[PDB]
Amino acid sequence: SEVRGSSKKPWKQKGTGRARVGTKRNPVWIGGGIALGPKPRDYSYRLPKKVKKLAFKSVLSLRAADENSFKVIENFNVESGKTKDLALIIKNFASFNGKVVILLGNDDQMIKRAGKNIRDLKILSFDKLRVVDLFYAKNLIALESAVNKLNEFYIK
Amino acid sequence: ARAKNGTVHVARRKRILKKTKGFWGTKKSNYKKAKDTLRKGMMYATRDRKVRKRDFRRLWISRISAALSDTGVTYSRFIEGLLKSNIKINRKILSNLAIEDVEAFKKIVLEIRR
Amino acid sequence: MANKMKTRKSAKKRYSFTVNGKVKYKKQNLRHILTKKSSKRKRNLRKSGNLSCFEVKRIKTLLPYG
RNA sequence: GGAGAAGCAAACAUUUAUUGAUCCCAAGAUUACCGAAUGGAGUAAUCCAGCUAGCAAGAUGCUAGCUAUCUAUUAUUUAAAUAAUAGAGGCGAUACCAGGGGAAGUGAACCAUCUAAGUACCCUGAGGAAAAGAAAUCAAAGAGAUUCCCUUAGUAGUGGCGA
RNA sequence: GUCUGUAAUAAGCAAAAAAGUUACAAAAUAUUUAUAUAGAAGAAUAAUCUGGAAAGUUUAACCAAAGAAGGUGAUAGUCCUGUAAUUUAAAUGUAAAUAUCUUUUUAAAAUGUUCCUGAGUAGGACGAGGCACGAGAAACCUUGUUUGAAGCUGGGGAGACCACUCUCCAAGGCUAAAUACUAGAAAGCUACCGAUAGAGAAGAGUACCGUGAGGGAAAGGUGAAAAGAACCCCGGGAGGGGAGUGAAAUAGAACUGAAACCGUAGACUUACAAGCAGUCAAAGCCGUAAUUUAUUGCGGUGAUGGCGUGCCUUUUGCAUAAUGAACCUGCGAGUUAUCAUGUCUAGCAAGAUUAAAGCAUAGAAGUGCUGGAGUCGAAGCGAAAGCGAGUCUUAAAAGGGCGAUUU
RNA sequence: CUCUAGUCUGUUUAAAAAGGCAGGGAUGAGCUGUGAAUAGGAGUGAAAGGCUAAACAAACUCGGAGAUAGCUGGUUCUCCC
RNA sequence: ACAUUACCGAAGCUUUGGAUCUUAACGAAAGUUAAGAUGGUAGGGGAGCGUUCUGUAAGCCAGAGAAGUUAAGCUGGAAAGUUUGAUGGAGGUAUCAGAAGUGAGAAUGCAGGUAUGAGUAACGAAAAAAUGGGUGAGAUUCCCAUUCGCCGAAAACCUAAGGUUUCCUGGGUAAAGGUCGUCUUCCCAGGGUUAGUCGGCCCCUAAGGCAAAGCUGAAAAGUGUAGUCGAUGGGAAACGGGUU
RNA sequence: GGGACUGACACCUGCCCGGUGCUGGAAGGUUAAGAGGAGAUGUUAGUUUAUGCGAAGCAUUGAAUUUAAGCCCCAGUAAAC
RNA sequence: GGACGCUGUCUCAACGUGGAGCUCGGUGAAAUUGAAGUAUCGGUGAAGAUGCCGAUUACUUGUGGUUAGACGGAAAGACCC
RNA sequence: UGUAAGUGUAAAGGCAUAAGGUAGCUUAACUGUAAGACUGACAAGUCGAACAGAUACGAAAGUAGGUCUUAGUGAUCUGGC
Repeated sequence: SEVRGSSKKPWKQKGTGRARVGTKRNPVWIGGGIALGPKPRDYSYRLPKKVKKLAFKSVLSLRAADENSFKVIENFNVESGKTKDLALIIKNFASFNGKVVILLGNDDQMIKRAGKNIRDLKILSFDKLRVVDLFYAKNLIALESAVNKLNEFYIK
Repeated sequence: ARAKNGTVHVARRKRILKKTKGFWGTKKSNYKKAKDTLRKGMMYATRDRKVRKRDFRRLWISRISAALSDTGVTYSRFIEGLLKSNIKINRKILSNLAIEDVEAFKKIVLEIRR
Repeated sequence: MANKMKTRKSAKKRYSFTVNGKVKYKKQNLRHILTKKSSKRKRNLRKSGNLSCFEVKRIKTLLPYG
């Protein structure tokens, strides 16, 4: 019904010697419509908050189980906002040549906009975590501010 | 999300054509005729795998019967004496024996006639 | 909400559900000519009954919410 | 803005550009004829003119500027008649909105009530939104205009109590 | 305050506030590094190896508020265009704020008297329509045909109607935002398409068809750069054979070039034969490898023997002389959104869970909190009142129906 | 000049209704050129259910429309119970 | 026909392996053994192969040759899978998880290409051709000459309705011409249409259309007078010859 | 002027008005809306010791009476079916 | 319906003429088609067999003719339900 | 002789203790129920001891919830009393 064209029967029902047909844009015909094709749809849904919380606890435990890949660094900040300094800090810590996720205990805009450009880096605040990033992160670097805020964030 | 890549039908057809190499006429290249002939051929292959046993046993029996035509022992009586004297040799073995070494088979027959 | 399954009103007005599955209903033949019908027959027709277990699945389809 | 440019594409010649081009943005000028087309008409892009002015004006010459209709407002005995202004005409948006008119293929396993449905379509009006709107309202709660979402709820009711 | 001057109020002038978004209307300014329509600047790689060509391999760096994306002779954060964060406006458009200007108040509370407060209107009767409500006891609203009031000591509504009580004030006119929409202009995103796909159209409402309304296709790819084959030879040309260009000239007007289909060459077989053409046995010949070497294997052909009624639909039953396909290659059919119910998984638990929506963060149609309005359970029985682990039927637990105490 | 009885050819035709033999009318209810008028439940019809753009017991185009079918056809990889 | 002793004969049974499932036992489980049970349309249940896309993946494998096609060989119980040559000249892929426009042999299916009939029917009317010369790479078909034949109320001549460069000159043979072609109404370039008297325009009206006013209709509009258009008609004017 | 049937001309065109149409006729039988409100119902100021009754107002109603055409009915008509 | 005249309508066919047909050169379709190392008879079978059984017959391959069959081709039978 | 007769009504199964014939009294041609079953797709249909109320007959025990049994029937919606 949405392909351009007329809805006239291309030829008579009987007598022509051809296969019966109703409209030119028949899904069978070339250039016609498409039967049972894709239509716009809402893929989003919201999980129960308890399940989401339990998943967060589980992934954090799974990451912290390993001593080397999970590390904690004393609070710092990049007051200059440059990228050299932050990259130096990562390349001092991280070892597994891959995704690195930094956890923060606040919204430190200077660190965030200093790290927005590193190669394989993801900066996350404590209250805005993402399970996919945590789960696939091969190096996980947290501040002790983030540790404390996570403690009262998820103890409740 | 269109999922079209047609590297599948050519694969099926290539395997079928590989197996249908020596067939007559258009049955060796056309997809439809090759598939029809191959499918009936494989069913023939199964049936005939079971039939080969019957065919070969029949051949062995006929060969034994031929090798006994000389003496006066009809081979029903030959199998008779063979069992009765408790010689558990095989139809294939006896058939091959009558060709490779006739005198051993003849001795077996002399021994059966008892 | 675009497509909530509609109940079958003519069935709602006649069927009722018990707590664990059975369906309650009012018996027929006590609505009309009643002089000829025997008294014990009428007394039994008055009291309500339960349907056979063979209709319960279809009725549960007819009354999607009740 | 700075060195090429002569569209979408070069060819092959011939000029333009550091006296700042081409190109881009803004304003302005020109803007044939038709088309609501409106001086009259007509087979749309073409004939016929009137009045004023300029071409040696002139004999079916040429170039310009006015002369259509309707509504509202006044100069009138708003009518007849002009005059004076102001605003409309048509298109777009195979979208949205308001009003007027309003089906049937179908479902009810027929079918006429009913359904499809105030949907399709047609017509008249507008707008950036439209419509509605500051209670002679709701409804048994004490709330306080209209409109749009969430729920009440597939409930209350309604129906050849059939769909 | 009919005229003049006195006790007694109004028409104008000091003293303030609102306004083009309704609430009176019309503008002009400057003013705003506000914004829209051009722009400006914009970071930091060398060597080596293979190769026609490096961006790639390898060894070392450097930039990053810029590792968004394209192009560059193969895959570029540092080669180019750009990107991040900043920023250009004489002229014009649109926005605010400021005054100019405009309009308004030139006062307020204080007690009862007569007046006013929307008329062919409210309502009634008849025929219709809109309310989810199809005349049904049918309210309410709009209306065609008719009839027709009250005037605050009043009137409307409260799902026939009446009373009491409670709420509201019609028959006048205005009003932004939340809302709906994108033909389009700018900037972007994609578990969207990659030339039978995607808009009909990568070249198009064109070709073509119809008197007309209207209907409506097909056709993308040389190379990194034309460096488009100087010249010679056959030929009328076309085309080809050399020479040149190129990494490639079976890239030379076209990448990769499959199948259907058409050939050439070689191996074996075929003119005494009745073959859904295949399968099971099988000598001879040809190719090849072993065991010293003419016998075994793997291969290709195949004299001969046994067996064998294509396939798909539809039927009690099809080789059927029932249907369907000329062949090959592409395209071509249980999907999506919601509700009902069952199962599985995950979480919590007599509790489970938010919907719309809001804030924070960044621009990154995320995910984090906030949001308990509502929904389903926790008590059932009965038409219902009503009573409740009991209730309905009846005076009767007297016996039954449905329950249950065992979630 | 206008029409088509009879017959033959044609009949995957030269022609989506013609051609060869011929036949009827041919001063009239005649033939014909150029314009104009009557439109779908309507037109027109010396009347055949004829004609209205090669299709008419209700034209064509677009839209409702992906109308509805208890009817016919089709529905794509494998294995195990 | 009646007796004696046999044999052949199926995917039945026995024997020899191998696979899955159920039950039971052993075993810590894993698994190992004992028993039986595995034809199958409609239909129900379970387990997998393969395709595309996204995350894993700024990973890994590719200019030392990636995808794709093609040849040979090999493997798994099936879908199917991976090694090596040749071609190809630039992108693909392992594990896990997710999502479908996810698998075609048939619908008198759609689209493209190519067979078959078959080098077969036909090449469009029973008016008719022949020779010589010329041109040219090439002539039954083009040009010219001499004969013959056909139409001659035409198949001739001149104007309409229509077409729109098809007209003339020079050049050309991809294609189109039912053969050939130097030819053509085909293609390319240039040239060609001169009006006071012809036909229009214009002044007139017929058939008819439109239409201020008036009248009637939910709307759009319908009737309709004054007016204005509307030739196939009525209206000022030319003939002969020559020339490209 | 319109419609129906027959179809030059010649001789003729008979019988039936029950059925169904058409024309004319109202004495009755029957009959809608509109007038007409016998009576009945709901509400309650009051009365009734109170129910019951229940004035007025406001509503829901309805018969007897009146009434046209049509039909039945009374005739005619067949070159009306 | 009958008669006369006239005739290849016929007994009864023969010969000649023109265009096709046939051969060669040039151009070059069509419907149709699961394919095909596609014989006959008596049987059998979805009840009429090129494909099955038994038997018989038949060197391989073309061309010009002829339509008995391939329930031939063409039109989702118009008759019937 | 021994039910062949007669049992309102077809036929069948029953009927001597009669379910057949006669007479007296009488209204159980009842209200609420109903364990347990038969037959059954469902909807329905059928039998039923026994219990409370209140009767009829009988001295009483007891019988009677129409008819010797099996046909004489009609769902729902709507409306009336």
